Amino acid sequence: IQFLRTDDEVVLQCTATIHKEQQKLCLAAEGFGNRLCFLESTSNSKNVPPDLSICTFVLEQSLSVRALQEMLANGHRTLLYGHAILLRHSYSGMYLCCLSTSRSSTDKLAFDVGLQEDTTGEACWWTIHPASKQRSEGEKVRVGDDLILVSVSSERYLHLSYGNSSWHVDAAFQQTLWSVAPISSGSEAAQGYLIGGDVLRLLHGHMDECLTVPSGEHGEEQRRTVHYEGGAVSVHARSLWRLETLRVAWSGSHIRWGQPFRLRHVTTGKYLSLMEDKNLLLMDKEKADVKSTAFAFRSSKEKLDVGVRKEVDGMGTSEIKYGDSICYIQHVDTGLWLTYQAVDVKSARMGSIQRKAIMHHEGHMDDGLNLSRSQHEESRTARVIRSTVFLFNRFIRGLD
Amino acid sequence: ANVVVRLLIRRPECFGPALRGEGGNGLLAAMEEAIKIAEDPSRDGPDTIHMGNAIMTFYAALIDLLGRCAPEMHLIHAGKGEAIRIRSILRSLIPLGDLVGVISIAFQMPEPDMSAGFCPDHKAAMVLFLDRVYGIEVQDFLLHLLEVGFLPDLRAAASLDTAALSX
Repeated sequence: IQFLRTDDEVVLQCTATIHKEQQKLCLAAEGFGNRLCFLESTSNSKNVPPDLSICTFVLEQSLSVRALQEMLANGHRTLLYGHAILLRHSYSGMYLCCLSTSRSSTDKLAFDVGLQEDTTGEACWWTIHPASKQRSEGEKVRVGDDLILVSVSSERYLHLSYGNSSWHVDAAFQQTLWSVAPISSGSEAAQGYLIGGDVLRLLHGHMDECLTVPSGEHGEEQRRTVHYEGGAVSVHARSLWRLETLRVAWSGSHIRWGQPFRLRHVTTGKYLSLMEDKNLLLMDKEKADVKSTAFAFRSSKEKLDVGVRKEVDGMGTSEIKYGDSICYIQHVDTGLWLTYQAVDVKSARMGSIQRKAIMHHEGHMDDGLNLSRSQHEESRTARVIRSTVFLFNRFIRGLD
Repeated sequence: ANVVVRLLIRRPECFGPALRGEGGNGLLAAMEEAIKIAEDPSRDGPDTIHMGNAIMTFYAALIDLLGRCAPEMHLIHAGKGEAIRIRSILRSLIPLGDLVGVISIAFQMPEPDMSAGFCPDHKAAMVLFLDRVYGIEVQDFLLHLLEVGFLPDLRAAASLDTAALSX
């Protein structure tokens, strides 16, 4: 019943039935470094979580064909069938368009989909159609409606092409159904309140430290280690965290107490995982299990409510703020709490001030976790940093 | 023309499987295999329907349809948008070098023979598609076409004394 307004974040998923098994593949875009899009596995998120940050698009304008051709020959509106929309990538800021070159040799007449900076021409616009006979043109689109996106320039369908390794969406003449998952409704997002999908960090009330990992001067084995640090680390790229919600719809809503979410490091791309024989470390997405990587924020230290909140399909309620909101980390499996240690012996205490974060039952009653969100500039900078260091390590290995 | 192109691209099965699809490459190999079938009687009816000649005629008719369906001589295409769009669609559907190769086949000039094969009119459809979809506006392209696809046929036509079985 919820209508699709303008200037709201949505995700474009679809189902592919290959090898006699169904799968839910989404549309994702790297943005920086490459132009063409690719596919993301929303399903099978039990061991491999999908990178939700790059599969989010925003509708800018919703004009008819006449108005589109008319402006082209030269507000919170509502999505209507038959109209033409403009899908701007939330992360990269570019716009989804239909490219002219070809990459999949299996389709000698189909075109590729990607991103472009300018909004000129008919490539960056996509006209919308229904996929059922119950809804005709001029009707209002609602959540869950099966739609078909057709290019305005090439007049081709946004087809889900199949390949051995070229699992790449293209612009072909065979249609493909696409489902719309809302994330942020574009409504009044409470300023100073915690919103899902944010890139933020934590600080202490009277310690002025943040949860971070060692810098790049050490190897990856030490960067996997976790601790607290102060000083210039207050403003760094290796000090930010992302709250990846397990939900695929409305993941960018008001985060409430008790719900689970992974803690991703924007610089390394790994998650805070826990095996009982050791403490918490960083591990990649290829083995990120919901059990070991799911955490939550409590308002106290007791265990009065654990399995109370199940699912809310909406924007939620503005509960958790950034400044005056003392959270407490709690694992979904062990239920332990953050504790700062004195791993540094007195022999080097005046050196690198470093207090490791061990999850335990008792803890210390002075943590006072205060949230602090990072601006779009620092978030995008950290993400692009991770991207180029990954690509450059790949190039260095390939050259060596 | 616009609605015909729209229907043809909506239903891609109307095009030949040798031209359109994940199998056959295009009209070059299509025409070569059709000539092979017309020459080899093991792929026909043992006045019968020459399957190779029929494939060639079908492809020539499709190319002639697309050519005559091209927007215009750039009267409205010079300042119009959907005309340019249809022209780009036709160009992406039919490659140029393929058309040049199909034009450059240099059929024989034969005691008469049977004309139920690669008819000289099959070349006219490709010529019309070239003139309407792409056109002749580049000097080296014109010269190359004149060398590869025109001089052999011009010599075969000029080399006639009395035995004129094909006008």
